[PDB]
Order: sequence, then structure tokens, then C-alpha cells
Amino acid sequence: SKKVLLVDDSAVLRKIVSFNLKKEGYEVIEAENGQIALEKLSEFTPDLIVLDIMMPVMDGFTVLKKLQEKEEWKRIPVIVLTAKGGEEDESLALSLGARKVMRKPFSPSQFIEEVKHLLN
Ligand SMILES: [Mg+2]
Repeated sequence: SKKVLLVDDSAVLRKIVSFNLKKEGYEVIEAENGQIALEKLSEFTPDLIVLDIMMPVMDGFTVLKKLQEKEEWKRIPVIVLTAKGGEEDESLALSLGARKVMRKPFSPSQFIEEVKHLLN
């Protein structure tokens, strides 16, 4: 089974996304902010990170920056999943090492297809 680290400050969002990921046979590890994410990332290297932008303590842009500065982290694929739209958010996220940027409210089928693109 592939392992996905799901990083979002919304418990409701994490519930929905984890449910959809598990249906595909993936195993999910959760983090409610960027700091928690990096703490868990010190322990293991997931096959994929799904990453929110707007979070307390440490936001998604900061996470992306920190992933790039470590040899162990810089190759992990990241799909940014965020309520925020606009070219600037997309450009910044990609410039900091995100693979894909997707918008909330999330379309489960489109999301899962992209996850599949990167994993299988
Ligand atoms: Mg958020």
C-alpha cells in the first residue's frame, strides 16, 4: 500500500480526503499543521504529501520551503490542495517545489485521478 501524509488544519477536510484515499487502498497519516507535518516527516518518507496552504503555526508555503532544504525531503511529490485560487498562489507553490496545485471545494474524482497519476 502507498502511504500518504495528509496535511490540513481542517479535521472535516481530513476526514473527507482520508476516506477517499483509503477507498483506493492507500494508507493515510495526518498532520493538522506544517510543524506537525515536519515532525512526522523526520520519522518516515511518505509516497505523497497532500498539502494545505492556510494553516496556523506553519503554513504550506513554509512547509514547501523546508522540504526543499533537506536531501531526505526534496524529492517527495506534493499536491497542494487549497481554498485559495489565483496565479500567484499557483506560481509560488510550484516555485517552492509543489507538483500539482488543486482547488477546494475538492472534487474527489479529479483529486483521486491526480493522486493516481503520481503514485501508480
Ligand atoms: Mg487550512
